[PDB]
Amino acid sequence: ELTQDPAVSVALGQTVRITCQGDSLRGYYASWYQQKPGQAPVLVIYGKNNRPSGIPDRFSGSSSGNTASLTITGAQAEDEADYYCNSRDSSGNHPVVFGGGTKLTVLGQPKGAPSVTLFPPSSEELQANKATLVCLISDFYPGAVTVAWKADSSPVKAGVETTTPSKQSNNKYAASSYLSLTPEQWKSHRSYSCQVTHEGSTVEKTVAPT
Amino acid sequence: QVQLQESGPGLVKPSGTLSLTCAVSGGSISSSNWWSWVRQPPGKGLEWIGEIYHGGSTNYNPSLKSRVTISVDKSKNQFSLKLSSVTAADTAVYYCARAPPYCTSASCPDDYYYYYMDVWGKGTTVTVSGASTKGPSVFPLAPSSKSTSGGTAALGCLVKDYFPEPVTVSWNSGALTSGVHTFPAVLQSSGLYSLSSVVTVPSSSLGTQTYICNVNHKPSNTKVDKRVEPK
Repeated sequence: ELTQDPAVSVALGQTVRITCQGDSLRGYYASWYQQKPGQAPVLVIYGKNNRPSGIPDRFSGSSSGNTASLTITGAQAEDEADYYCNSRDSSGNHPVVFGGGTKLTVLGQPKGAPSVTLFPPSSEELQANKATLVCLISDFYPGAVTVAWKADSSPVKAGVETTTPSKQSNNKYAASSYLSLTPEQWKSHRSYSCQVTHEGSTVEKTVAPT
Repeated sequence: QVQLQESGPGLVKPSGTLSLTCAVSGGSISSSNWWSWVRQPPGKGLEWIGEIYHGGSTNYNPSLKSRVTISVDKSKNQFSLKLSSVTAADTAVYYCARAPPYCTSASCPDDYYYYYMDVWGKGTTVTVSGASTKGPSVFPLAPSSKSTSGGTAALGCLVKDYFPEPVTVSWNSGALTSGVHTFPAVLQSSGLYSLSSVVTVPSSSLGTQTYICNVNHKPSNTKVDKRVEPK
């Protein structure tokens, strides 16, 4: 139908070509769409090789026969995204067909240590007879992390919930971990800790009832 | 300068009918444009649903043709989508979009009327589930000395126990966007979601400026404006 590579890498400042191949491209002027996590698609190329006003000149397109291509010259960090090609089929009433998508990884971006903020349960939640510790983790790269919790200096695994990392707008990653307690557990302890392990190093934050 | 905004029900029961609206602003539906629908199942690619012209003509994806109806309303300046007999496969983000007049067939005298979608809505999340909808409990994440690091401080809002997705959060009714970070939700063991939203601010502004998080959970028609104050 309309096939493209699901995963393609390119180093910063270098050039990458993303190809789309299918019989519906013959005689057709393809269009291309960029999508970042948590956002709607954005048209980057239409009519084979035309750019909308807001799109940087390093984006360009071409096609011959059954194959179309999107080229990013000197790729920047903000080009990291999913790219979809688009055509209408030559049969029937010509329905719209999307390629399966290409995820563009841009290599050579700076690593980063996680930024960890730990909130105690709020006075309002405790008075609602619940208690949640909120450990917010941001600005780490690459996006692989593990989180452990401590009660005083003892491990606690009951009541832990932890998201998978998600890509931030600066291409770094974010995650969160919640510790559920009872109000009597929170107010009687000495402290609670969130330990965030990332690329061999660990950041631990501690809060106490006061 | 067309802008598009989706509006739909959030949750739809199995075998029920999905109903969505797209409000058109900065432009008129009574113009040469193909008002269109596209969807995106969680973690997957994009799928064209159909398009409509203001006179009434439509074209649909042949795999949805038997279940989809697209309609236009010139007086309200909006178009709409109905998807019947919904199942779990129909859980997705639904975008409305705009395509200029096009001519892609080989019988076209002109070949420069390319087909593309230049204007997109923000999307609306539809979930197909027999479970019931539940609105969120919102709690403040107050700033203090143990959330201040130098000239920077963190404060936020906890949004607990809601279903289905999504919840969107803004700050001061949109008058604060620098430093705002809404984290992706966690799917708890109970089947409910929770997320947090945090804003980093200069620590000299603590107590001298008002911070209010605006939590919206459209699937349960619930909004909560929560005042966040220092400990």
